Amino acid sequence: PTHFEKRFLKRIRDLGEGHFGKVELCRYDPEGDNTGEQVAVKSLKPNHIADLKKEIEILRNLYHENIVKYKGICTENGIKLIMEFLPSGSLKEYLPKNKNKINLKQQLKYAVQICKGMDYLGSRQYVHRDLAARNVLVESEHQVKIGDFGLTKAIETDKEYYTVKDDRDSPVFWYAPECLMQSKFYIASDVWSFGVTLHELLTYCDSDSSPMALFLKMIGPTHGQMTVTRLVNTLKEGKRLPCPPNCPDEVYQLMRKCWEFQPSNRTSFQNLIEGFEALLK
Ligand SMILES: Cn1cc(Nc2nccc(N3C[C@H]4CC[C@@H](C3)N4C(=O)[C@@H]3CC3(F)F)n2)cn1
Repeated sequence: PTHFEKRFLKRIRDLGEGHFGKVELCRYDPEGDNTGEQVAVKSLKPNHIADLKKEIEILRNLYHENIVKYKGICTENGIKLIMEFLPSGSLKEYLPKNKNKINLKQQLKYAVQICKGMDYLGSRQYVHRDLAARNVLVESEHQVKIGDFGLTKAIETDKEYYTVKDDRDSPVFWYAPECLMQSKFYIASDVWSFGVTLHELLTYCDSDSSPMALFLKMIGPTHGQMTVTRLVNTLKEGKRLPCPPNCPDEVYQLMRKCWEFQPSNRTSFQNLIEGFEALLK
């Protein structure tokens, strides 16, 4: 029922890569009549296996309207994560093709959807650690879902954060100062990355208005080594990504709330929900 044979997992096209993971469009066709359903299959990049095995345990224990649905596993030593395929892709591929279709009312509805999904993650005691628009999938012009949990970690009961040990290649331009300074990840660290994802959403994911592109015009040339140190100084000086063009005061003021230096001063995901919903008539 929840098992998927590798032989029936017919490879169609690549969907996204990482550094220890890759995602493909496959059709699970055990009848062989080409009538099976299209699925997304996450597997290891040619270890690292227990990392994906821990991701399976997380997505299996997740059931929400705004979280990509778990379908099952394909075992080989190796293992694959089988989920629902969302043909529109992520916001990164969707938004630049729909600048005319997606208005402020719609982006606000995506914000609510990203927040409800994130809040449900917070309730299950997890920290996402990779909240970016590239990981927010479009189900329709009305529905979005969180599509990757590759750096998601469980917060120890009664503890407020998770401390990352290794952290080989994390999205530093989406990171709060606690993460950059102490390798500590709170639910409030996820809030900050939402603010950044929101900025991307408001800029229709315009490539040259991305957090990386903009922060490197405030920091300048740096390379891997110094990137984080200069990033911390910028944020220490109160500097933040500016209000996107056409963004109203009310929305940017909710975005600024995610970006309070101290984890304890930042807004919650439930407050963002109520906050955005109040702007939707
Ligand atoms: C371009 N495109 C994608 C679809 N559909 C679709 N349905 C479900 C998941 C999914 N994901 C791709 C991306 C976004 C989230 C995660 C799964 N992917 C990754 O890149 C992970 C990091 C890693 F490669 F493992 N993509 C359609 N066009």
